[PDB]
Amino acid sequence: ALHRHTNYVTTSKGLTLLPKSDIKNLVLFCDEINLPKLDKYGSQNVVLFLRQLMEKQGFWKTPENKWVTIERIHIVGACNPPTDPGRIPMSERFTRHAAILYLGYPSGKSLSQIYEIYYKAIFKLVPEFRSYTEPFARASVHLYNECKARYSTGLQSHYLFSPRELTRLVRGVYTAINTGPRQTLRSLIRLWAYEAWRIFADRLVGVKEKNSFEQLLYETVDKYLPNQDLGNISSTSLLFSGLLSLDFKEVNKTDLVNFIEERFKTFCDEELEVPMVIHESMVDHILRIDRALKQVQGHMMLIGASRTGKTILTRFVAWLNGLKIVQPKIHRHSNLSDFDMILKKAISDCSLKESRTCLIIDESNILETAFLERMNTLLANADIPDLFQGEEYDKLLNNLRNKTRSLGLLLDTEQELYDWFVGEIAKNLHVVFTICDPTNNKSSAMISSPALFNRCIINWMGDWDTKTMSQVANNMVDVIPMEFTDFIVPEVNKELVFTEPIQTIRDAVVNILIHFDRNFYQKMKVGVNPRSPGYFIDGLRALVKLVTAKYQDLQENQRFVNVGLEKLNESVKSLTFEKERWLNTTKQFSKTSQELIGNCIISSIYETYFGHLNERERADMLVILKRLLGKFAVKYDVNYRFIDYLVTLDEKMKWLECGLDKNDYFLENMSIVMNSQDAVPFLLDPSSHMITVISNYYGNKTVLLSFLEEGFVKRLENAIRFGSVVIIQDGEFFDPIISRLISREFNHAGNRVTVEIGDHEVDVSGDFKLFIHSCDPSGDIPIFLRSRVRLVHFVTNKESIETRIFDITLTEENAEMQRKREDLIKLNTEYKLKLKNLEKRLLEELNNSQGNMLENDELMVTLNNLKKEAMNIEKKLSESEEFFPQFDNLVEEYSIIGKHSVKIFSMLEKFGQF
Amino acid sequence: LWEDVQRTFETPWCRVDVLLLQSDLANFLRRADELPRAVKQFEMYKSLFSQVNMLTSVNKILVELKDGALKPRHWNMIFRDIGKRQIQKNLLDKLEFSLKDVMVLNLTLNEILLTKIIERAQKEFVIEKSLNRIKKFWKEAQYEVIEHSSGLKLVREWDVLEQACKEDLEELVSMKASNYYKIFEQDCLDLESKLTKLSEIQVNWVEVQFYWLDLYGILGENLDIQNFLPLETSKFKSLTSEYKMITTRAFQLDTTIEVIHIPNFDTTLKLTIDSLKMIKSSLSTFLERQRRQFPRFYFLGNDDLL
Ligand SMILES: Nc1ncnc2c1ncn2[C@@H]1O[C@H](COP(=O)(O)OP(=O)(O)O)[C@@H](O)[C@H]1O
Repeated sequence: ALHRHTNYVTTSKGLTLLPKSDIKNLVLFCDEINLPKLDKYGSQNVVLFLRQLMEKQGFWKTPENKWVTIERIHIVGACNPPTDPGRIPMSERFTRHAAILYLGYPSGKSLSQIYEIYYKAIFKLVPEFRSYTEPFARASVHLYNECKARYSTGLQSHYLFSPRELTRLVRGVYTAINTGPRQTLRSLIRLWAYEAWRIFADRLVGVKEKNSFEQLLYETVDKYLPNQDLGNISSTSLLFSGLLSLDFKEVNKTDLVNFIEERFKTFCDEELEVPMVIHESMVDHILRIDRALKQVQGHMMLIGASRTGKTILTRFVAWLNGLKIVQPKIHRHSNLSDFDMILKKAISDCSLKESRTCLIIDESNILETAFLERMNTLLANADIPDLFQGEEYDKLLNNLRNKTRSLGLLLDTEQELYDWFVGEIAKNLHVVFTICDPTNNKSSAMISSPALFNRCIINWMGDWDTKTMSQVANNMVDVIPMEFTDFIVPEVNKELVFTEPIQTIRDAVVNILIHFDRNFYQKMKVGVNPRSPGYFIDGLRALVKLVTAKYQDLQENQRFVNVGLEKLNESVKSLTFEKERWLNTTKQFSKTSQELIGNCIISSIYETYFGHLNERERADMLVILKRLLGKFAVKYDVNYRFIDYLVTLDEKMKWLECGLDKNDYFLENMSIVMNSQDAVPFLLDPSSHMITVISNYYGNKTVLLSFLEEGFVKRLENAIRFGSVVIIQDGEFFDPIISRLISREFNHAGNRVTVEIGDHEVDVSGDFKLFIHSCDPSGDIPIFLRSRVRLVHFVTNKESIETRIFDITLTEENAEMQRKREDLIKLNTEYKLKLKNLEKRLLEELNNSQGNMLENDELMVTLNNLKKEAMNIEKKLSESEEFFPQFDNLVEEYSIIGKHSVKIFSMLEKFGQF
Repeated sequence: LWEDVQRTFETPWCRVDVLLLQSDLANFLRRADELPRAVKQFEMYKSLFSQVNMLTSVNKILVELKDGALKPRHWNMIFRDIGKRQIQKNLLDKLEFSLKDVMVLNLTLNEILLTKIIERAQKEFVIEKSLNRIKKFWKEAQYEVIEHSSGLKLVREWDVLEQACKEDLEELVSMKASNYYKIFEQDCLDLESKLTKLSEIQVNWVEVQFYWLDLYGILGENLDIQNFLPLETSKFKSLTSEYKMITTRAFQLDTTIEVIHIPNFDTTLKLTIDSLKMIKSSLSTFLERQRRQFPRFYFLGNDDLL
C-alpha cells in the first residue's frame, strides 16, 4: 500500500530511507488496527511492525536485510472498542507510543441537526415542502434510534446499526427525489418509507422482526409526519422502480409483474436456460438488487438459502441493467494466484474499457482467508494495491496514460491517473456476494468482515415462506391434467390451507406438498431452517412427469381393454360371452383412475425426499404423507408399494442380476437412482459394492473417475464428449468446475448442446450419464452440491436389523404363513402380466379366426383356460383379504422383539466403538 | 436484374457467404417491383420473384449448412435421399455446387430430415475436431535441446510432451465409446498406433538419458576409476558414441513423432539402457567389493568412496 506514495532512497549515512514521494507529509490510516488475528503463541506481527515503525522509526527489508529508516511518515490507526466481537486486544508495548482518542456517537440529538442539514440540502429539488425538512430528519433519527435498541446483536450477529445507515438513507432519498417525478407529500412519505425499508429492514431475519419494523415505521410516521392520506407501508405493498418508466416512481404491482415476466422469458431464452417461475418475492428482490446495482458503489450480500434463486436473480438483474456478469471459475486446485489474475482481469475490464462488470462471489468461491482479504481490500478501497505493484504498476500507469487521453481529458500526474482509475473502478465494479448458510464458518467470516459488512447492502433473502411456495406450486401443477379424479371440496381448518380457498384438486395438491415439506423439515431439520426448498421444486417436477407418464399408461390400458371389448362384441363363440363378463375391468378403471394423483404424489415425494432416509424414517414420513392425503380429499391406493408401482419386473430382474441385494430398501434406493434422472444421483455407501453394480448395468460404457487424480479434469472432458457413463469414486470432495454439469445449465445451439467446464466449452453427446459416489457417510458435501444432487443412501443401518429378524422369525415361527406371504404378491404380479398376455393372445387369435371353423378349437380351449387364472386371481384376492389383517396383527409382536434387538445391537456397536 | 440474379445463383456453395446474401436478397426484393410490366407479364419476373422468395423463406437452413461440420459425405447423402440425384464427384468433393441445387433440395419441406442429418454432421465433427487437434499438436511438437560439456545433446522438459502423449492416447481410447466412431476408425487406429510407438520410445529414452547422465559423472571423466574398471568404461565409450549418433539423427528431424520412423531406434534404446544398467550393476558390485575389504567405508557412501 505504501509503494504508491513512498520512494526508496539511499545515502551513505542514510542507508535506504522510505520517505514521501511528494513533498507533503504522509499519514498512514490503518483502519481496524486491533482486528488482525494473532499467532498461536500470542503475538500479531502487523501490530509489532507498526510499533517498529513508530518506535525505531524504521524496519528491515526481508530480501536484502537493510535498515530502512522511514522519513516523515505518520501513523494514525482506528479501532473499535476491544470488547466488540472479533477485536483482538492490542499489546501495551504498541499503544504505549500512540495517543488514544475516544470518539463516541454524536449524542443522538446532534444527529437531528446533522441530518436536517442534509434534508435542507436535498429539498432544494422539491421546494414546495421546505417546511418539512425538520420533521423528516427527526423521524429518520428517531427511526435509527429505535432500530438500534430493538434489534441488538443478541438476536443476530449482523444487526449493527450506526449513523452510516442514516447517511445511506439520506442518499437514497435524494437519489430517488433527483431522478423521480414531481413529488407530493404522500409520495415523499412513501419514498422515505421505501428507503427506510431498504436500509434498516433488509437485513432483518424472520417475519416477526419485519412486522415489528413495520409497526415501528407506522408509529414514526404517525408521530412526526401526521399525514392523513397514506396506503400500506408493508414491504410488498410499496414498490419503487425505474424499470418501467424513465422516472423513479411507485409502480403498480400488475404492470411490474407483467414486465418482469416478459423480460424473464427473454432472459431465459437468449441467456442460459433455467425454467423458472415468477412470484411476488422474486419481483421484490429484483427491485432490491436493481436499486443496489444502480448506485455508484453498489455492492450487495445476498444471505438466503440454497436453491432460492439468488445467483440467477442477480444474473437477471445484471442483464436488465446491461452489466457484464463475471463469475470466478475456480476449482479445488485453484490457488491465490488464479484469484488474483481473475480480479486483475475484472479490474482491467472495469477501468481500461468501461465494462461495468458485476462480480458474483459465492461463499464457496473463496477457499482460504487470502481470498477474503483480497475482497476486503477491493471493497474497502476501490483498488487492490497488491495486484498492481512494482513493474506491473509501471505498465498500468502507462495503460492509464494512453486511455485517459482517449476520453478527451488531460491528466499527466501519476496521482491524477490513479485517482481516475480508482473512481472508474468504484463507479463500474459491483460485487454481489451470495452465501447459502450464514452459520458456516466461512460465511460467518464473510459477514463479520468489516469492509464487506460496511460496504455491502445485506439483503436477507431467507427461505421461502408458504405464500411463495404456493405461488410456485400453482404455476407448476397447472400443466398436468386433473379432470378425472372427481375432486370434492373438503372441510379443513383455515390454518391448514395455504393457497386461495380450496375449490379444485390442484389446491389440494399444493397444500399437501407444502404441508409435507414443512413436516419433513420439522422432523429432520432442527431449530432454524437454513435450507430453502430444493426438495419441493424437485418433487413438483417429478410429480408433473409422473402424472403424465401414469396417465399415458392408463390411457393405453383403457384403449386396449376397449378394443378387446369391441372385438368380443364383434365376435359373433359360446364361451366369449363369459369373456364379456371377465372384461368387467372397464369398471376397475374408474376406481384406479381416481387414485392416480394420490399414487403419483406419494411416488414423487418418495423419490425426492426419502432418498437419504433410514428404513424407519421412510415408513414414518410415508405414514405422515398418507395422513396428509387423507386430511384432504385426495384418494390413493390403500395397499401401495413403491417397488410395485414404479419399477417393473424386467428392470428388477436386471438389477438383481447386475449384483444388487435382495433388500426392499436397496430396491427402493436403486429405483430412486435410476428412475429419477432429471438430477445427478449421489450414491453414498461405505462398501463400494454399488460401483461395480452400476458398471454391470452399463457394461463397457462405464468410466471410473475421482476428484483426487490430476488428469480428472481432462478425462471427464473426454467422457462428456463421447458419451460414456461416469462414476466419480469420491463425492465428499468436489471441485466446482463440474458445477455447470451438476445443474443442467447448458449452452444450446443449432443442434449442438455445449457445457462450460473450467474455461473450455465441451459438447455433450447425449448418451452421457453422471453418478457421483461417496464412501464415508461421515464426510460432508458442499451446500451447492448437496441441494442440487439426488442423495441416495446405500448404507446398511441398524434399522435394517429391525425388519430382517422379522424375516427370520416368521421363517421359523409360521412357516406356512411366510410361504404364503411371498407367493401372494409374486403370483399377483405374474397374474397381472400373464392375464394381459393371454388377453392379447385371445385378441390376435380372434384376428386370425375371422371366418374359419376348424381353428375355433384352440380358441375354445384357451377360453376354458383363461377361466383358471381368473379363478386363481379371485381366490388370491379373497385369501389376501384375510391374510393382510393377520399379517399386520402378527407384525407388532416381532416389532416388540426388534425394539429390544436394535437397542442390543446399538449397545454392542458402542462397545465396539470404545 | 435477371443477369445478376442468374449469376448469383451459379456461385459455388464453397464460396457463398450468407452475410452478403442477405443484402443481395434485399436488393433483389427492392428491384423486383421497379421492373416494367413487360417483364411482369412474362415468366421472367414471376420466376425471379418466386426464386427470391424461396431464398428468403429459409435463412436458418443456409447458415446451418454453411457450418464447418458439413462434409462431402453429408452433401452426398442429402442429394441422394432428398434431391434423388447423384452429384458429380468433382462438383461434390470441393463443395462447388451452385445455389440452384440448394433450391432443388427444397429446404422448406425437407427441413426435418435436413436437421436430422445435420445433427449427425455436428457429432461427426465433434470426433473430427479432436482428431485434427491431436494431429496438429503432434505435427509441430519438438524436444528442447541443451548441450553439456561433452558433444552429446540432452533433452529437457520431458513432461510437457510425455503428458501430452499420454493424454492424447487416453483421448484416442475414449473415442471408441462414441457411436459415430466407425467412420473415423481407420484414421484413429493409425494415429493411436503411432502414438503408442512414440510413447514406448519416450519411455526408453528418458531412462537412457537419465542413466547416461548418472554414469558420466562416475565413468568417462575420472581416469583413475576407469583404470580400476577398464571393461566398464570401454563399453561406456561405445555406448556414448552410438547414443550420440542416434540422438543427432533423431534431432535432425525437427519433429518428435518422426523418430518412430528411424530404422532401429527403439531396439537401440533398449540395448543402450540394458548395457547402462549392467554397467551400473558392475559399479555396485565393485563398490561393495571395496567396502567388504575395509568395512569403515560403509560410513561414507558412494560419491565419497569414489
Ligand atoms: N421461482 C422459481 N421457480 C422455479 N424454480 C426456482 C425458482 N427459484 C429458484 N428455483 C430453483 O432454484 C435454483 C436456483 O438457482 P441459482 O440461483 O443458480 O442457485 P442459488 O439459488 O443456490 O444461488 C434453480 O436451479 C431453480 O431450479
